[PDB]
Amino acid sequence: GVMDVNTALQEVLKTALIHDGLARGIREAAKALDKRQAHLCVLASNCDEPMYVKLVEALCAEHQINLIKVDDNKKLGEWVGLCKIDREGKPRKVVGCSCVVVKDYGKESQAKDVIEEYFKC
Amino acid sequence: KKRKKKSYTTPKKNKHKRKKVKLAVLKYYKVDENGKISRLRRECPSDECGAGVFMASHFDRHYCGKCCLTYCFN
Repeated sequence: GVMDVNTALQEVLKTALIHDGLARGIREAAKALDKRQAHLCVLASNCDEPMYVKLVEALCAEHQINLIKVDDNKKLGEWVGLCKIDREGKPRKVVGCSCVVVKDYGKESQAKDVIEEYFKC
Repeated sequence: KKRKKKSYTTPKKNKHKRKKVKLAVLKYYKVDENGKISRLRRECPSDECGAGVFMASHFDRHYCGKCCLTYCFN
């Protein structure tokens, strides 16, 4: 019954998969940011050289987005569940999406809201 | 009904596939010694198509939407 940021991160990732989302590949991913449809940015972990993560940070910040942290991108690639091959394959996600509203509009959740308020202000 | 001996022409013809893309790098250049955004979005007056749709890189061409808008420098 504890409240944690990572516990809400798992919920938001799974419900983003459930409600629209699923932006695999840099293609069809910048269109959501240009139309401001998406509301989250995903940063690949332990990259070869830090220019990739720095550029993702730049495009996240300049688009007025809270700097949401993602750790262990391989685990982040396992968390989607669409890997198939039992557990082999392990495909990750380049960016996140928050279309068609992440939660229900009639009944919203506080697990996302606490992180949103803590990061925005 | 059976094979009419058609296997010598088009030797296992391949399904249409132009390019296989992992990541776009040359299309993304926001390096102006400040890190600010640099874009070349151009759109036709309409509601279906806007600045969101991507553009085909060319020396003089603006591929936008399905309306086939032609606007050249002559």
